[PDB]
Amino acid sequence: NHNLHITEKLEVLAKAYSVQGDKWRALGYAKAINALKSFHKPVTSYQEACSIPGIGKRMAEKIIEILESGHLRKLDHISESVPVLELFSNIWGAGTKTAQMWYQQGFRSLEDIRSQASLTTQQAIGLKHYSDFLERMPREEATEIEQTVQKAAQAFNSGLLCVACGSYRRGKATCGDVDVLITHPDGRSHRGIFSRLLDSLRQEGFLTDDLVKGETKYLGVCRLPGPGRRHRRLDIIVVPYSEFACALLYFTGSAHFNRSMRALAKTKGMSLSEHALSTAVVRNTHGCKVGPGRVLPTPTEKDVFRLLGLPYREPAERDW
DNA sequence: CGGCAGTACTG
DNA sequence: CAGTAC
DNA sequence: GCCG
Ligand SMILES: Cc1cn([C@H]2C[C@H](O)[C@@H](COP(=O)(O)OP(=O)(O)OP(=O)(O)O)O2)c(=O)[nH]c1=O
Ligand SMILES: [Ca+2]
Ligand code: NA
Ligand code: NA
Ligand code: NA
Ligand code: NA
Ligand code: NA
Repeated sequence: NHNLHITEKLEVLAKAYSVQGDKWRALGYAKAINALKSFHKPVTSYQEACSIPGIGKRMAEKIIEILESGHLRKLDHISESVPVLELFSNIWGAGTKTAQMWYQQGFRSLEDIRSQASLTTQQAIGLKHYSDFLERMPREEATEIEQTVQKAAQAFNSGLLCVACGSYRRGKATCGDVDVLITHPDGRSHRGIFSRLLDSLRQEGFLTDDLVKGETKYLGVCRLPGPGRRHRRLDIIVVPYSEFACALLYFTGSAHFNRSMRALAKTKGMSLSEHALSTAVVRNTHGCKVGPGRVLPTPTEKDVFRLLGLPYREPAERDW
């Protein structure tokens, strides 16, 4: 990217808006930052600024102020609460509303939180792993965590397929957590083995805490055995085989890629989720689904793209 | 003006 | 439900 | 914040 001196300043404002709960404004900044991250050359004109998709007059004004001043004045009037709100919302299970409430209650540090705040069960796990959950692991370690889950699941049924998704499948060198998708061509055997799997991984000491436990979705905390190991976030989802392609696509991301793809499906009277790509979806004037539509067969990720009129993108090309 | 992805846990 | 999360 |  040849616009670092601009995007670096925009990232600051976008994070401020995010921690402060202004999610749609933050969203607009994010997209503009990506667009600026993509454009081939340094932006030099307000007209060249408005020329990019995701950059309006408001954002070009800011970009222009940067090129002529080397500075964005609004960065000087970011509230003093923002660093504290960021600190608090980096606790897993605390978001903007909880951080803002803690702030209004007078809390300013994690010592304040530890000693005086009311914490949910999730937020107490998040706090005790605060530093660890802010770390990314090398992908080599994501592979060891995936193999640990896979070998535990395959002990129950050899026919279980286990695939690490998210940034791991997109080829990144580091991973924020591990996303393991499980299915079975059986169409049936995926049922039941999920709860038994978690008990097996608990019994050996691999799983150290549970955050979310659904019937096909688990979010938790694991740590490989031996010295020099940190606690790592682990997500596991178990899906029927008929949903594998859409679950793989969802679980692989990126998040912004999924949202773009789902928005595109909406323009075409379709709807894409981790369960299925559906056609003939009826919506009202507020974009809210009013009728379900029909599931389209998607045996492979390529079918989803094809049915959406798009060229296939391999995982590494799905960061946005 | 008004949507901005679609879904799933928690309590 | 609101909040938080993937 | 942007865009239809
Ligand atoms: C956070 C998030 C994730 N997802 C999907 C796509 C993500 O790849 C997948 C796993 O969630 P993450 O683990 O948060 O995604 P990631 O692995 O891509 O993160 P990073 O690039 O920083 O390493 O869940 C959504 O569809 N929407 C979201 O808001
Ligand atoms: Ca991940
Ligand atoms: Na534009
Ligand atoms: Na958080
Ligand atoms: Na006090
Ligand atoms: Na994850
Ligand atoms: Na809750």
